[PDB]
Amino acid sequence: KVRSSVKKMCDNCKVVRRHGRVLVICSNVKHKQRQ
Amino acid sequence: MELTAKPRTPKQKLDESMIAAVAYNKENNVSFALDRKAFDRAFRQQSTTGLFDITVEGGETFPALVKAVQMDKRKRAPIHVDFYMVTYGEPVEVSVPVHTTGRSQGEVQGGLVDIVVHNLQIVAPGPRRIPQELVVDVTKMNIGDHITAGDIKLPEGCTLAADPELTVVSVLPPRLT
Amino acid sequence: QIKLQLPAGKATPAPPVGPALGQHGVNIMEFCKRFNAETADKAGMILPVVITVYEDKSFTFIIKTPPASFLLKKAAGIEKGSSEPKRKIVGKVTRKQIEEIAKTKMPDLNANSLEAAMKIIEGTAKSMGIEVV
Amino acid sequence: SIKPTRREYISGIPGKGIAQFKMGNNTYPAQVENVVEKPVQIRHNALEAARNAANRFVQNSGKFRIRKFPFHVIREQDGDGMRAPFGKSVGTAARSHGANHDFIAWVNPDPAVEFAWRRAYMKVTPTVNIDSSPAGNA
RNA sequence: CUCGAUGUCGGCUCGUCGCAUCCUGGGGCUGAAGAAGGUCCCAAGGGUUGGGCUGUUCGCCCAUUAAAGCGGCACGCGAGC
RNA sequence: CCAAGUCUGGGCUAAGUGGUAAAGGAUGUGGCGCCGCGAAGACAGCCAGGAGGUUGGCUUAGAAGCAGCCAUCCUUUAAAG
Repeated sequence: KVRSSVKKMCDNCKVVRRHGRVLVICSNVKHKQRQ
Repeated sequence: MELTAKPRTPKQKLDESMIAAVAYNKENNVSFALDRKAFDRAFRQQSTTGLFDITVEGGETFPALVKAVQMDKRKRAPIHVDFYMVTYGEPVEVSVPVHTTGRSQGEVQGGLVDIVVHNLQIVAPGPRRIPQELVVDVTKMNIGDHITAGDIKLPEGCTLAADPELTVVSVLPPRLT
Repeated sequence: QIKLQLPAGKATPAPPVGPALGQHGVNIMEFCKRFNAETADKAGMILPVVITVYEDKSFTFIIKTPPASFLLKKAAGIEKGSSEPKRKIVGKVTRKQIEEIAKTKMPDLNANSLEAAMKIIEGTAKSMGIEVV
Repeated sequence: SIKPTRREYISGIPGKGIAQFKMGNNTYPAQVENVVEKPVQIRHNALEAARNAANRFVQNSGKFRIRKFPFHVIREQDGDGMRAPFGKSVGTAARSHGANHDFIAWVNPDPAVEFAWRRAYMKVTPTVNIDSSPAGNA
């Protein structure tokens, strides 16, 4: 969502690279981190 | 510890791995030697807070080390130091630190704290005669109290290259007293 | 199969023990009057309990040395607490007294040795406001 | 570096309006602090503020000391339009000379205050440098 | 740049791009069950109404509607009114 | 395209950056120093008990780590939480 400025929720929410892209991931709809 | 050099070459020297640092002593000096790598380690210990020395040609294995210098530059990485020994029984200009502990008085009960514009202590005890680590803390802290020179409490070597009543270390309201 | 914190001499305060035990599988009244059969030997001072319920909807069980922090208060003389430990600290107590109190709690209290026992007293009396002064 | 008309004819002799220096607590060794590298008539206000919010998030022991302070100021729109511009003041600060000793998070072991200041940098404006002092930070 | 001169507001018509998309599809989000909303990412195809009172645009009001978009191009257009 | 080494040497790119931009992010990648250890046989796999006085103070109508303001100690033992 935040497109710009993502940084680790749940004590897990991972750091993944898709299309060089960095989009938050972690066992929660409440983390759908993306930029 | 070691550190060499002394010719006439600061720029390149003042560059790479070797940082300038004069061979200062009462009566004589000698081109800057040392190195930007030793300074590290040792310095890292506690420059003018303890003391050692290095073996350059076994020349003169003496103490006194630094009485000046600076990591100056913006970056915060020193360059161009001062070095002076003391094989004499005159050691004065002696500035060694002094530590407390945490004695609970204003803190672990009043949250209050205390400024220590002091910390150090440039004095002059028994030349080549000082405990690299001297501690003194009669305790006390809180409300509008303060302690400084005057009182203090000096052991052995009776110097005080300093004065009375002045930046000792008081207790102020980290929030309110 | 449930842990509780209830008063002695009492047994059936609608609010506290009505819901809980009542739903977790426990006949509030029976266990209640069963409690009264107990805490009737140490009334006035709170007493914790580990009431368990198997397969029928009944029973009860043990009564374990109450939570220090509070039992210590019953000795000195002070309802609640100042307002914050190590911040409002001003509840000075005494040794011996303390060493003679932990000698009475030893039970559910740490091991069976002075040092230990006494120590925990200095601990609890600390987190609340009871200073070992 | 355009600066003002004088220290007592245009606008010179103030308090600049702000929130003083020291906070946190002592500490003999532990060197915990902050400085910069950027040049900028440090935005007073922005300034004053910032630092403060710093205390807002911590509270007590961590040299919430801070070695800054504006003392001169700009000016602009007031009067005719754009031409012969008189001057109406507003917004003093101080030049953050391309880096230097900012404020200090100074104390034994209390990073619970390092993170703080940290929060203090985040804020600020001109980037900022996160750092330690003689020894580091313990 | 133009005063040996580029005719200026609104309207009319004829439109053409653009996307920060009003309607429209596709999505993930929700304190989303349904249904309907809110949040934000992808997409411009097509499309986005009659009146009123105001020189006006703008705007308020009336009845609709899925919707009744923001803005370009001399705030398009006088050798076309 | 247009004249002139698809020269040789040794690094770095895997985005067409080159072919305009800042604050602000992230085990991208390549080169440098630190703390702990692998036969008290080490981090991420797997077997198991996931310790007791801890169930302290404001607020309690509920802090009793898993509302939040202050504590931050003791332990009988495989250690601590």
